[PDB]
Amino acid sequence: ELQKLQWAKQTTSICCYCAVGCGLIVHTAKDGQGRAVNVEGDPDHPINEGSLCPKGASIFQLGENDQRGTQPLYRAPFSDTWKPVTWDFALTEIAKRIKKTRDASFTEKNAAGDLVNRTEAIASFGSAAMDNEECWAYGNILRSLGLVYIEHQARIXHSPTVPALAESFGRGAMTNHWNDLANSDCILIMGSNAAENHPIAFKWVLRAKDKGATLIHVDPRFTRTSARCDVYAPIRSGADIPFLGGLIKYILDNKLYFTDYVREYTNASLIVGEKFSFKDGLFSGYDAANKKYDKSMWAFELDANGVPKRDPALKHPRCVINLLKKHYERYNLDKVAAITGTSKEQLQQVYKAYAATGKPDKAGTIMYAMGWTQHSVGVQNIRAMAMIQLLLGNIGVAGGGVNALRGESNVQGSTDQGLLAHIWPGYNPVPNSKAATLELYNAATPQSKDPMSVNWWQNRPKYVASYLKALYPDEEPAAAYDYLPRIDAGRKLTDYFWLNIFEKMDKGEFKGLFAWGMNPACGGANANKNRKAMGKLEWLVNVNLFENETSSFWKGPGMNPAEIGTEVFFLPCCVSIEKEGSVANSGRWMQWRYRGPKPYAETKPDGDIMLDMFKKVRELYAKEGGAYPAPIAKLNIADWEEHNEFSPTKVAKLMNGYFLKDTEVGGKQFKKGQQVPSFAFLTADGSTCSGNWLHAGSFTDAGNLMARRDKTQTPEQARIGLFPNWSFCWPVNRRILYNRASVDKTGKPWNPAKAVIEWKDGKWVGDVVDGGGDPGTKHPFIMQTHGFGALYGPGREEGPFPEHYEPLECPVSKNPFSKQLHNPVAKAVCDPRYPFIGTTYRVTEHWQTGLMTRRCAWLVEAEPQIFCEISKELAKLRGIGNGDTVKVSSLRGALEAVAIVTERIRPFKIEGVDVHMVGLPWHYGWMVPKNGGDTANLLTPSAGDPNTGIPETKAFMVDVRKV
Amino acid sequence: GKMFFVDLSRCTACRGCQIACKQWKNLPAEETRNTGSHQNPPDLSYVTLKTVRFTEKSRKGPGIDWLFFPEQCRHCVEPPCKGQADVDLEGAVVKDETTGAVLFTELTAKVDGESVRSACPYDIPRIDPVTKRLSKCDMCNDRVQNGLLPACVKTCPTGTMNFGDEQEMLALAEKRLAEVKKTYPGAVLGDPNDVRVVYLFTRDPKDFYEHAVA
Ligand SMILES: Nc1nc2c(c(=O)[nH]1)N[C@H]1C(S)=C(S)[C@@H](COP(=O)(O)OP(=O)(O)OC[C@H]3O[C@@H](n4cnc5c(=O)[nH]c(N)nc54)[C@H](O)[C@@H]3O)O[C@H]1N2
Ligand SMILES: Nc1nc2c(c(=O)[nH]1)N[C@H]1C(S)=C(S)[C@@H](COP(=O)(O)OP(=O)(O)OC[C@H]3O[C@@H](n4cnc5c(=O)[nH]c(N)nc54)[C@H](O)[C@@H]3O)O[C@H]1N2
Ligand code: SF4
Ligand code: SF4
Ligand code: SF4
Ligand code: SF4
Ligand SMILES: [S]
Ligand SMILES: [W+6]
Repeated sequence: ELQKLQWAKQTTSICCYCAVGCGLIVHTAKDGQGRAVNVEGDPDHPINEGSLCPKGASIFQLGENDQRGTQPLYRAPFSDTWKPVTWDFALTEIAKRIKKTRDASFTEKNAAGDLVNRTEAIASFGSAAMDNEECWAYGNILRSLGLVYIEHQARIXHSPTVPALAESFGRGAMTNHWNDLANSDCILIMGSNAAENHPIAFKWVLRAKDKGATLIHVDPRFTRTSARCDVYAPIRSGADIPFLGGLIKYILDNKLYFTDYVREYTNASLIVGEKFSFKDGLFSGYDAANKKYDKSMWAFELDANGVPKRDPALKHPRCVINLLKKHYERYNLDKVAAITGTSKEQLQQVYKAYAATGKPDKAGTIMYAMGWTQHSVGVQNIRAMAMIQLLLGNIGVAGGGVNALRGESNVQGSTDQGLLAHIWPGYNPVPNSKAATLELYNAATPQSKDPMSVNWWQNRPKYVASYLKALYPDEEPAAAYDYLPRIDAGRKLTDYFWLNIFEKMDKGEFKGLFAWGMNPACGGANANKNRKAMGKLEWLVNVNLFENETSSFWKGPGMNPAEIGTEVFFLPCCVSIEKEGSVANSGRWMQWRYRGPKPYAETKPDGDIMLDMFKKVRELYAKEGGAYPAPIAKLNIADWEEHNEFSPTKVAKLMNGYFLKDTEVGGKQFKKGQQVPSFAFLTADGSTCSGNWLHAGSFTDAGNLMARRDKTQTPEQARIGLFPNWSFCWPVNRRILYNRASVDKTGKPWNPAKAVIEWKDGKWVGDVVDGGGDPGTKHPFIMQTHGFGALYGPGREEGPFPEHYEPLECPVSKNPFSKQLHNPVAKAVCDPRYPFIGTTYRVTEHWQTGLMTRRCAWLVEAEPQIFCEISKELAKLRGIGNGDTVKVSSLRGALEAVAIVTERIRPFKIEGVDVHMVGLPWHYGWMVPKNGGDTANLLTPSAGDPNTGIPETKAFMVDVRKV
Repeated sequence: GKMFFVDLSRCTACRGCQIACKQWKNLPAEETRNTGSHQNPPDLSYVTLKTVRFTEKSRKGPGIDWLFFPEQCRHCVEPPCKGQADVDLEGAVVKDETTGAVLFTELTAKVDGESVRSACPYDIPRIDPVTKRLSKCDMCNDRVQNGLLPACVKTCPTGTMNFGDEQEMLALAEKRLAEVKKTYPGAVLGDPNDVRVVYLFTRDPKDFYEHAVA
């Protein structure tokens, strides 16, 4: 036996960092009673098989950390010190602040006279770091209190993906999962540094390589990912659409598209209206006044019944495929080579290697994360990847898909629970002021007359009803609908988002902020503005693991505590391994994990902090009364707790949903109190509840499916690593989305050697088929109105086809593809004192703002200081030696870092000019460690765009000087 | 006995191995600075049994050959460290017969530390300024005897780190050397007949580190 582990109890957990979702085994002293003694990998976990990157490996030093918050703290207005307080105090005095701010600021009707029932005086940030049950419960707490400004991490990295893939495939999620990477014949890694930022992903990427796959990295920088790829193709910042456009044209020129897949399963055959056109960088219906498009001009030619007309022959010159051929004609190798900075030889090599996966029995996958989509055309970048994957027949298949790598361990789940301004849980939109009744809300659901189109979003009413019945089970959904707040249909959707919250805060238009499991003082672009803007809050609530640059902004650099009147409540929460619950990984795997050690000191799980805090407000209204009390009073928080504390188990079961009476549905009998088997058995009449329709099937009468640790697989499942009995994924355990596209019309897979589903005598075999019905009877994209994979996507703001508009301003004056330079539906100074393109990115060893990893000696050991990576060219220009201290400055601020002179950074040729790029990690902050440096967001602009509301943290102008 | 196969053609330099080694033995962190490299700690020490060394090499075309070397004791079949230390006290350094682990005992506080380092052709041994104890990779001999993989081998996500019976690991090294050669035609196994940590180098081992081979 091993003395260290000998007397410790062994529990399983899931890594609290990135969205790979690696398994841990935790060892806790005193047979579970005491502290953790060891944390390492779960050797039985199918994703990581016991392997951990340094972030996962060091989780012991995260949990058992002497710098962790021990009890609630209080900073009094204008004070320069923390006063330790009790929970009883913190949660009461917080509950008083909420109720006061609400009572005073709560308006029942907007200027237009439409019912809204909301406060715009309180904003919430966070978080993808909470359990799925905490994120849901938190979202509903804030919405009962009538908040609309509810945002988190997803807005920055995740928000561009959802519209792009939703438009293209019908859903916003990663199409496949991590294990599936091993089945790919070519892996294109672009806008991702996966070897550093999803490191266990590279277990499966290199098993793709072991079996003959080509690994391609397309990145402005040579990274640790680049070190292990067959092909490194250097691309200059923002030249991605040119790169992908040239690939689309290459695929069509050389006839490498999967013809049958394209004809049957994409919208290639659909006839676009005569109103659609494209000239010199502009589509038809362009309004120069409002810088918007009239998208009705892009509509399909509809048949007698209102169904889009199809020409299966693909001849009609207004066939999507023919308009597609016309549009990408301009993206020739010479033009694309020139703008990307990638040589014509190496472009051909990458196109040849990747477009070869157009073979029916070859699968190509694309991995991307955040790096490349931090501008107004991020959505069109992903759309270009969706369209390539549709042409080659890579969507639905094993080793295929669009692998949109999620960031945080539960950013998938936190988004699924609607912790963004525009979505309730289950991605049902937050109603606007003009959706005055529940019927009107349900009327906005589009329909299809096509008898081969499932059009599953038709069931929205069942989900919205079931959701209102989970919050307000004693009320009719139609009545319950009036309790929750609404946004102005007048205003811009981005007016309720991340960037505008800082802009509003800086204009003192917020009383209170919840910074719940986030570090906005380092995470927010243009930190100086944000740190100042926080001083214009009355009260601030930081729930976190450690004191940090947000909690303690008032005593930050060049801040005088005396002058700052912000009342701050710091609440210390328990670490992942100190609580039970579920997180959804990038693959939609909803994984259950268990407590190992008891919460450290007087720290609580987030669910207990928010439930107690709400319970205080609830009783505060029962005592005093005040503004519209029905939503707070009537909210069903009794189904959230057992034994006077937050119950992950019970919340999970509510989110799944159960029958509220004896119910006949789907030709099956169900008794009151029974768990809903799946979202197929939800109802609009109020018979059923379900906090999240996507969760319907996660926790059935059969038990907690998320908690299954069962590696049982049929041969066909084992051949591609579905692991359908390991945990559970939405929707209803469909591991690979659009899998109906992986077979012909007879139900035979395109690649039998790597089948996802297969029609074998009467049944689909392998994965859970994504859409019921016999082979050849239904269009494979069930969440799409028309049922097809969208090459042409007229729902997008920028146009139905991706088109290169320059996301760079300063170094560019000529679009070589049109007379339209910048995004015509989206001001930068470009001061010549700042001539270099600054960029921010991650190293393997640190996490986010480094609030967590700057507290871990071993991660600080490996990466102790903010650095600045520069080419040998810029080094000799600025007279900067490797390791020399440097000043990096912009219009927004400046900082010092250690120079790393490397050939891994190169100058870009932009309009026959050497433009030097300089690289910074945003993992640093003034709080810790000593000589660590501060956030790289001192330099970044807080200017976004009115569509995405995302700041440009990846290409911003800076100067770098020796010290 | 037991053997490591380190296929350096799969290393992402994630440094999972470096952190996992310290987490298992609960070793303290060094005081480090950035001096224009990601590499840290710079060298092995009393408290660091393994550091990942980063080397950038020029190549015509875009990018570089980025060389990653997770350094540990080689656990040599005929340890120069033992032979040296046995002139002072036969016991300070012992070879475990079942695993093949070369282990430094507490009696290394008696022997000459600087002299046992010099005897080492890989420059592995490190002295405690206080104790005068020699410390290095102990092979996770603890875990191996109890049927667990070494901490650095378990944590490794790329398949760079392999561990097992020396017959099986020799077989894997020869097989993998053949396959890797197809892309890196100058790939060589580090001192296959002398050491129990067989590194597969993609090129001249001296590029990875000056003491990468005896
Ligand atoms: N180690 C570590 N891993 C993490 C995180 C962390 O903090 N540390 N955070 C997690 C989170 S929340 C997220 S959202 C993900 C993000 O994961 P990634 O998106 O991989 O993160 P970055 O390293 O910021 O950016 C990825 C790459 O984009 C490249 N890039 C920059 N500009 C362009 C461009 O114009 N085009 C292209 N094609 N590439 C470009 C950069 O050079 C960089 O190598 O990582 C997650 N995983
Ligand atoms: N320049 C630049 N800026 C960026 C980025 C970039 O690439 N470049 N990336 C952007 C992106 S994609 C993201 S995701 C944001 C992230 O920005 P933030 O989310 O603000 O980052 P952190 O707060 O450092 O990391 C997550 C937080 O989760 C907390 N946490 C961990 N476990 C728990 C728990 O159980 N409960 C609670 N309540 N909290 C917990 C940690 O203490 C930590 O504070 O930063 C953005 N900012
Ligand atoms: S950070 Fe991501 S890759 Fe690393 S151990 Fe955690 S889940 Fe696995
Ligand atoms: S050997 Fe494995 S764990 Fe160590 S740095 Fe290389 S890939 Fe990471
Ligand atoms: S075998 Fe054990 S002691 Fe040696 S480097 Fe690996 S983890 Fe450290
Ligand atoms: S590598 Fe050096 S310290 Fe390790 S066994 Fe060989 S001679 Fe001794
Ligand atoms: S994230
Ligand atoms: W993120």
